[PDB]
Amino acid sequence: QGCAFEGESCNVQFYPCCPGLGLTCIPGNPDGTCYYL
Repeated sequence: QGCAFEGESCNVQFYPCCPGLGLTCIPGNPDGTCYYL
């Protein structure tokens, strides 16, 4: 797996979130959480 799904943590340094569906990393500096917008 490359990108993270909703509910887990995502690192904007090596492991980003899965785009296309509408997910974002919060805070994402450097670690974040994948949530739906």
